[PDB]
Amino acid sequence: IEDALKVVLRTSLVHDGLARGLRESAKALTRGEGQLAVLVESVTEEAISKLVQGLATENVPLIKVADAKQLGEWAGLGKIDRDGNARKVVGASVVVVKNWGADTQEREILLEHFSQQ
RNA sequence: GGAUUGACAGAUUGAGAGCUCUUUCUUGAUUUUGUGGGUGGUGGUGCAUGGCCGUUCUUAGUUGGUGGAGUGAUUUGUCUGC
Ligand SMILES: [Mg+2]
Ligand SMILES: [Mg+2]
Ligand SMILES: [Mg+2]
Ligand SMILES: [Mg+2]
Ligand SMILES: [Mg+2]
Ligand SMILES: [Mg+2]
Repeated sequence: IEDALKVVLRTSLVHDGLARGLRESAKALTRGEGQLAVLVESVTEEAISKLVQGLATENVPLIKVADAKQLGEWAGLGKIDRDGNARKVVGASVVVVKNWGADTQEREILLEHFSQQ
């Protein structure tokens, strides 16, 4: 569901858990750091997503949310001073959650479900 | 899918300065380039100013209130003496 994703992104934004990008994401996945990964399939030439898959194959669970620009928007990359979006364009190709921070029950049931697949 | 940051080694440099280049690696929204604006300045103006000090002046000199004289600026009080 949509709720657990925003909850986990908030809990990793406040405690610096988001590997906002792909190089930091790749380094976190290579290390014992990246506990979750959200990436978009609407990526040109698709090789970055394939490389990410590989990173998660070796810290396993991944999420397949679309709308890269929207993904960055609700990923907290924006300063979002006003109520509405105050920046033209901002987005993230890959988001990696390292620090689980605060825990909510619905989100943990969701991550167990996505682990079960 | 990199605003950016930093650097081993060499050219360069006086430098063991990643100042600049060769290559590449690191770093994550603090930044970078433009506008407004702001700071910093033993920059200018002591002939824009404050404060302070110096000097006129180490002398004994100043001042206003009622009163008198002048239309008045001013004067007497602040003086002939000792
Ligand atoms: Mg100065
Ligand atoms: Mg100077
Ligand atoms: Mg003067
Ligand atoms: Mg005097
Ligand atoms: Mg009089
Ligand atoms: Mg007199």
